[PDB]
Amino acid sequence: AIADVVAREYTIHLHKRLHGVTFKKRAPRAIKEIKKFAQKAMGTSDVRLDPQLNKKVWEQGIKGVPFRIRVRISRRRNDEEGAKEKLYSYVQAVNVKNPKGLLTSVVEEE
RNA sequence: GUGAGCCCGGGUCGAACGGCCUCUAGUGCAGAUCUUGGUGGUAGUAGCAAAUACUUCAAUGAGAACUUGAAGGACCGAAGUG
Repeated sequence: AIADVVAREYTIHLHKRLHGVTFKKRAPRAIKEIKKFAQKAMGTSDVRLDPQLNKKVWEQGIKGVPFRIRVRISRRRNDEEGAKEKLYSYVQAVNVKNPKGLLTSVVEEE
């Protein structure tokens, strides 16, 4: 029912995934948890993160990751020849007033 | 053949060698914490933990944590990691 090319906006609760993590590993673990979240959400093992998303994660240093973050995940087609996976996800940070109080929402294709 | 050993078959190989009687010796090894060389178990084991710390995209390439550019985060802190 859902096409291969599709974009949705999610709220990721990184606080419960980084609870108790070593301080020098909290932000790389946040990067890996975002990749794991995207793989679980879209079924794609190939996940690419926007550099502004990386800046948002690293905004307050190595141990100052935000508790919540609003992201847009876009499942797109891998058009390159000889690609192992036909689909991949691209994750971007979303400019919102407050990441709290938001539901998962389908981004309009237009 | 009591024995130290001797002889033959089969396989491998490529240029010399043996029996008998005498002559001759640097002539017979399991040890010497023996000498030289080679090889095991240990064992895919002990370990690869000082010097705060890495992350994202793109490129290159058969292959990229430890190549490069950009984007971030840090450290030396002028008796410096200049």
